[PDB]
Amino acid sequence: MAIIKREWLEAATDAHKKLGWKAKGAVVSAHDPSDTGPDAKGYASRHGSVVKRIAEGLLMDINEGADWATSLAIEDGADHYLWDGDGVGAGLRRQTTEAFSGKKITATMFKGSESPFDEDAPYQRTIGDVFRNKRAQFYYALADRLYLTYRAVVHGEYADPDDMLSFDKEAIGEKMLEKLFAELTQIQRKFNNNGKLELMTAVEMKQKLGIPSPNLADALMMCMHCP
Ligand SMILES: [Ca+2]
Repeated sequence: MAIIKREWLEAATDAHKKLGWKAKGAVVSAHDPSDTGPDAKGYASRHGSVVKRIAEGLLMDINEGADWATSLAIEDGADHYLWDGDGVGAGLRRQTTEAFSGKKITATMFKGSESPFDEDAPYQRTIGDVFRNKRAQFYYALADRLYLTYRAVVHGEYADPDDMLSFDKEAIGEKMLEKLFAELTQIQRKFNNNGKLELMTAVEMKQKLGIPSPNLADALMMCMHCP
């Protein structure tokens, strides 16, 4: 039921160096504020198709976490910032916009439970027929990028860099990259009574499988959406 193969993540590591292309596009950052539990907060940032930062936020309350992540977004030169607003982050817009005062950085609340972005467009049968919600939509955007990258790196099959995803291992750091990978391979499909793609929530993953909230993975997933 897992949607991402570890082998794709290994292939995607420094894929831009292996295949000889460079980061191009906007810088997109996202923050997962976790919940009211012990689990670490998450932050991810990419420049176009190259991921450059994966960070954990420890021993922070909700507001400290938002200060931490918005400051990272500024440090990373983000053009766009998103954060998970489905839970405890629902009230963070004011603080987030304050943090970005006087800077050209957009702030977008991401709610994974919403119907998919652009749900009436054809799937490439509509996007809304295929994905239950934005959480599924953008995790599969991530999975699709990773698979194309795997096929390019390992099977020599051409793909547009814009449709791939590379992890800049030197920029990210081995330890955090490994933490991210360990979470990504745990993201799982759940049964859906309308035949749509749907993923387990963190709460469900905790209950069935006893694994902590994958907040690095979720942060990376959210930065797949560029406002
Ligand atoms: Ca989340």
